[PDB]
Order: sequence, then C-alpha cells, then structure tokens
Amino acid sequence: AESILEYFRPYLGRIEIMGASRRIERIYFEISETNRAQWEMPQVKESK
Amino acid sequence: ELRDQQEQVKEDMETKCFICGIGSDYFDTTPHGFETHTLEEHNLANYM
Amino acid sequence: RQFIFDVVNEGGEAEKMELFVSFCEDTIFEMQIAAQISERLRRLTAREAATALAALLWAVVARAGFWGELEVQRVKFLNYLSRNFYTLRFLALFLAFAINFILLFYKVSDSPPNMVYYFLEESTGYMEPALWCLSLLHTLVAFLCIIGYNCLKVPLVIFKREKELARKLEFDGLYITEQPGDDDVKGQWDRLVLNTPSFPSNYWDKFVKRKVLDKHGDIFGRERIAELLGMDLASLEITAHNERKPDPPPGLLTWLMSIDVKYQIWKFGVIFTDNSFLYLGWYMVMSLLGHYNNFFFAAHLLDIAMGVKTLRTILSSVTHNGKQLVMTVGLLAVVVYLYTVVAFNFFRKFYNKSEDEDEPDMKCDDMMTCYLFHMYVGVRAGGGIGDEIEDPAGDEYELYRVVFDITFFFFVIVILLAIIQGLIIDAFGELRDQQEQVKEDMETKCFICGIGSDYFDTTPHGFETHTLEEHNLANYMFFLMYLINKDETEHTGQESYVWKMYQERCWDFFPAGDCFRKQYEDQLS
Amino acid sequence: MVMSLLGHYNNFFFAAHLLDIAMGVKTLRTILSSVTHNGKQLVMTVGLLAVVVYLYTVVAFNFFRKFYNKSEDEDEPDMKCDDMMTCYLFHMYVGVRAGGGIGDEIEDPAGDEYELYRVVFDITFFFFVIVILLAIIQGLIIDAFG
Amino acid sequence: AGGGIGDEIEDPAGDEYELYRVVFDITFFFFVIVILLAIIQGLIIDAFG
Ligand SMILES: [Ca+2]
Repeated sequence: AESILEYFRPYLGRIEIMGASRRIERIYFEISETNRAQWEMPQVKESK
Repeated sequence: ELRDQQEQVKEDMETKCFICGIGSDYFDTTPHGFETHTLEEHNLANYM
Repeated sequence: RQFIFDVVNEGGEAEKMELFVSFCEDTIFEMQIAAQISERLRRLTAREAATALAALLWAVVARAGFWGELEVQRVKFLNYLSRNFYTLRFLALFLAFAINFILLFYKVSDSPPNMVYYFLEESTGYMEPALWCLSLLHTLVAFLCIIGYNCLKVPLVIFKREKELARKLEFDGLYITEQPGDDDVKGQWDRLVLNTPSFPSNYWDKFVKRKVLDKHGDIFGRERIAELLGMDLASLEITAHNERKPDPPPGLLTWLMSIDVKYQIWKFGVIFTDNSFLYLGWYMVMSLLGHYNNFFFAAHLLDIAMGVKTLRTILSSVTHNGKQLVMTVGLLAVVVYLYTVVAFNFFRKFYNKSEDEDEPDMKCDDMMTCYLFHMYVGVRAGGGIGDEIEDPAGDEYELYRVVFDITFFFFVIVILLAIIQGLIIDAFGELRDQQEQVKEDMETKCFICGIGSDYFDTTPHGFETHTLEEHNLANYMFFLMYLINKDETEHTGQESYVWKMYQERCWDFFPAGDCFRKQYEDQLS
Repeated sequence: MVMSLLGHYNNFFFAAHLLDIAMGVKTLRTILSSVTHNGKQLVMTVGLLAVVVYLYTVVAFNFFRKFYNKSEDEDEPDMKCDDMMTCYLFHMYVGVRAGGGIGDEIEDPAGDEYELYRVVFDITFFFFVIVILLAIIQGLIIDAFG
Repeated sequence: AGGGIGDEIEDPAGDEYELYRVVFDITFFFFVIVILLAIIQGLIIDAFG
C-alpha cells in the first residue's frame, strides 16, 4: 500500500495531546485541500 | 544589544520544541532524531 | 581547516555528512593532479629618508608576506611552471615596489630636455634604464602566472561542476522530469553541454549517460531520451563494444580541427565566470597597458597588498556590513537635501562670499549651487555650516539661525557620522565571536558522534584518545580511498556492505549517536 | 644604568627615566597592554594608509597641478606639485591632520574648468582616509579592552 | 589644536632641519591625539557594556 500512502501523505494530519487518562495520545484527521493552499502565502507565512 | 536579541530567538527555537519542554540532547539518541520530532510529530502548524 | 570552519559555522541536518563525503572525494582528485607535476645633526635629503622608510615597509611586508622534442619539452615546462608557482605570485609583488619606487622621481617643466614629463634621475647615473628593464620583466612574470594557473587550479573547478551536474541527472530529475529553475545562468548555461559526446571528461566514470538511460527511460520516451542526452543510435552503442576491442588509427597533429566545438564553448563559459581567474586576467591588461609609458603600474600594489593574510582579516570588516554601510550614506544625502530647501526660502541673504564693492557670486540662487555648497562644504566643516555663513548678529531672524545651525550639527555630524564609525567597530566584535565559536564546538563534540566531552572523561585521559585512536575523521578518507584501489571480488563481508550503500548515496553507516562505548557499558567497562 | 650614567654628561637624559618607570605601578600595564595586544594588526593598518595616500598622489600629479600653490604675491616661486617628493610629502604631512581632507589647502575650484572633478575627488578622500580609516585605528584599541 | 602643534609653529619650508619637523609633528598627532584620546573615549564606551 505504498502508492496510496504517498498520495495521501500531504493531507494526513497528526498531533499529540494528553488528557482524560493522564497519558499521551495520538490524533489523526483530514486536512482540507484549500487549507493547505492558502496557508502557504507570503503574507501569512511572514506573519508567523 | 539588537544583534544579541537576533541570535537569541535563533538559539532558543533550535534546542527546544516550543511545545514540549525537552532539549535536543534527549531527542538525538535515535539517529537524525530531533529533526523528525519537530516535523512528523507536533509541529505547531498541525494544531492550527 | 577551511572545510571545518565552514561546516560548523552553519550546521543543520544530515546535510553535514553529505558535505563531508563530498569533501573526501574532492581532495582525492587533488592528489591525482599533484602527482602528475612532480619531478648638531646631519642633513637628511629626501631620497635617504625615502629609502629608509621603504626598506622598513618592505621588511614589514616580507615578515608576513622535431615534433617529438616539441611535445616533451613543452609538457615538462608547463609541468614545473605549475609546480613552482605561489612563488612567482610572490615575485610579482616585489616588482610592484621597484617599478613604483622609480616612478617616485619624475619632474614636470615647460622646457624639453605641452608640458614635458621628463624623468630626472638622482646623483647616480642608474635608475633611468632600470625602469625599462623592469617594465619588460614585470609583464613576463605576469603573463607567466596565467599559464601556470591554467594548468593547476582550473581542472578542479571543472571537476566540481561536472560532478554536481551528474548527481542532478541520476538521483534527481532536474533536467529530465520537469525543468531547471530557468532563472539562474548556471542552471541554464549548462544545458549546452548535454549533447556533446565527451561530457564526462574530468569526472571518473563515463557511464553516467548509460545509467540514466535505463533508470528514467522506462516511463519516458526512449527515443526522446536518446536524443536530448546525445547518445545517438542507441542500438549502435549497445552493439559496438560487444564483439572485440579494435585499435583506432592515430590522427595526432593532423585533425586537430575536428574537435568538440560545443564542449569548448561551454567550458570557456565557466572560465570567464570564475572570480579568481578574472582578477589575474585584469592583472594582465594593467601591466600590458603600463607599456603605454604611464603610471598604470601604480594600480598594482593596491590590489596585491591583499595577498598577505592580515589585510584580508581587517579589510573583511568593512565588506562584512557592505549593504548597510552604503545604505547609511544615502540617508545622509536625503537629509542634507531636506536642509537645502529650508534655506532656499528663508536664508537667501546669508550665503555670500563677502566680495568687495559687489557680490557677483551667490550660493543660494541656483538649487544646484545651494545644494552642492551644502554637500561639498557643510559636511567636512567640522561644526556644521555655521562657520560658512554671514554672521547672524543682525536681529532680523536672529534666533532662527541658532536653532537651524545647532540641530544641523547634532544630526548630520555628531549622530549620523557616529553610526558609520559604529558599524566597523561592531564588525570586529562579530568576526571575533565566530572565530571562538568554531574552536569551542570542535572541542566538546566528536564531529561524528553526538556525544559531549563530559561522557568521554570518566576514564582518565578519555576524550583525547576517542578523537585519535577511534574515528578521527581522517581514517575515513583513507578507508574510502582503500575501497577504490581494491578489486570487487576481494571485498570482505563488511567492506562490500559499505561499498554497496556508497553507490546509492545513503549515509546510514556513520555512527551518529552511539560509538562503541554505550553499546558495551554493562558487559565489559 | 647607561642613561643614568650618561646623565652625568650634564644634560636632560634623566628625562627618559620617568617614561620607562611609570610602568612599574600596576594600572599602567593593564591599560598599556591593550595597544600592545593588537600590535601586529595596528602597525599594519598604518601601512595601508600610506599606500592609499600615495595612490591619491599620482592622480593629482596628472590633472590638478595648477591648484597646489601658496598664493604668493606677484609670483609663485613655491610649487607643491612639480616634485613627486613634495607632492607626496605635502599630502602626508598636511592632508591627514587637516581634519576634513585636502579640500582646505587648495585653490578654490569655483572656476568651471574641471570644476566638478574636484568635488568628487575631495569628498571620497574625506570619507576614506579620515572617517573610515582612522575609525579602524580607534576601533582596535576599543575592541582590545573587551 | 585638533591636529597637533603643527598648526601653531613657524613654517618648516626652510631646508634647515626641514624633515625633522615632519617626523616630529606626525608622531605627535598619532600618539597624543588619535590614540591617547581614543582610550579615554573607549573607557566610557566599555562601561555601558
Ligand atoms: Ca569474495
């Protein structure tokens, strides 16, 4: 399943939180296409 | 004085995760370790 | 030593190891080119003081300063010309003093022995013809340097460019997948050299063309690749060296016209774009133009005093902040202009030169003269324009002059010129900080391991041995050279394992975190 | 010993003693070490000044000869531009201490003949061998204390 | 004087002891003006740091 993974690699998010069990957990979620586009703008990136 | 501040922001982000409290010394036992920890794991961009 | 300072000054991710391996094969080719060339009180008249002081200056500088026959001889001589070198360049500097010292005695009079630039000699009858002989000698040693340079340092830069192009075709699809950047000259000029049959000249292997044909040619037009990359008649190439090994007939010294025209044009593009070569090229024209019987030799000692080390260290300080330093001068020009308009409307009756019986000269009517007067005088006055005006003792607009002059003196003299002095002062502190940083980093880290000197000191005298007996970033160069000089069939199990990944440019076999001692703490300490 | 003994020659040779003995007290050596700490680089920079001022001498020798006079009355028996000696010596002995470059020790360039070439010639002289070059020398001892 | 004592003397244009004045004035200007007074300015500059 390497070919399917590579197409969805830029879109698969991943974070880490800790709560409700006093232990660390992983989270997975979908990143929308447009939100990946307008995030990488010269104005927005410089403000960061 | 101003030049000293410019390097200080550079150094602090280099050896700390800005989310974790862990220095780069601990995240280097695994080869090429600290670099992945700031991109694959929590990277203060996925959270947004 | 230069390599270490560069890498650690801007260090990041695994790019460091890639650079280190790149350096190891850079110096290997350097060895190849090195082995192919080996085989009351008395009166003090000026001249006396001039000689004494010039000897002092030179001492200070010097304390830190038959076709067959044809072929054979020519070869040998280019050979040791190159060999020698770093000497010649030293000789050129010395002749710059002598040719300038003699020039220091000219005389001008309106009577031939149109002004007459007749050269008067000193008491001795010499020093007239010495100017002629040294002038011819200087050009010879000057032109000799270019020949030496064109056979000692030039093959390295060609090798550097060819090596970096081969990687970007095989392990990258730069020219083959989509396109180069289409903005840099280097990324566009190199497009010309692809088609020529002799593309991998100085690089080791000539099979780079074949390698990329099968890797990226599967999903691309094999015919299309077989013309962009040259390599015409792909069937002929695969069916040429498969029957025997013929011996081509010799065509020496007869068909020299039949050569790769394309390759030479591309190669000469690299030569003229190298900064180091151009400096020597410009050195030739000035020396040759010095035969025009002029002072053009005086431009040589200026650009050659940088040869000795201490000048470059000090002179780098002003060039370190070049963008910011030239900028500040601009801010001065706009401000002084802003002070010009205010004088143009109120203080016109002050800018006179106190000429008698009339004032035919006015420095306030023209905006040109009013502005030029402020720039050419108002800055160097040392105290502002208050010393080059009519006295404001007259009560008419008396106090407005006082406020006008004082603010001018605080702003464009005390403050603005202190910024310029402050930039070069700050430059020395910045450069000195970098010098200690390279020293400190290598002291407490292995540069291969990630371990500090705190852990390698539990055993007495421990860290010192770890950087010499164990991995010492010098054995690795020997090891990589050892692999090349051994047959493939004789490789041991561990040597062959390393040699395989070296082809794929994977750098996972360097330790980077554990070095033979954390592995065996509990077992045998 | 020799200076003290040579002082019996009935002269001022005793005046050379307090100079070399003021270093005995501690505070002098601390301050005086700063100039000697960068000795090789400091003496070097003066040399770079000498070659540059010379490079400014030749350019005046070919174009601006009719300016370096002392405005003597009824004749000008003194010329500071004919000899390369005098032209160079005049720049070294005066052009550096002038505080504002050689622009204050020349004929006025108000004459339109080669008028603007004087302005560019004087200004670049003032920025290079006064504002910048002499600030390096002041900057070395300042850096020494740090 | 801002430039040493060279501005408050008789002109040394006379060849008698001509060059000894030049060496005498220049070393005075480098030592007690450019260098010595820069130390004093350098101390208070170093104080703020
Ligand atoms: Ca075997």
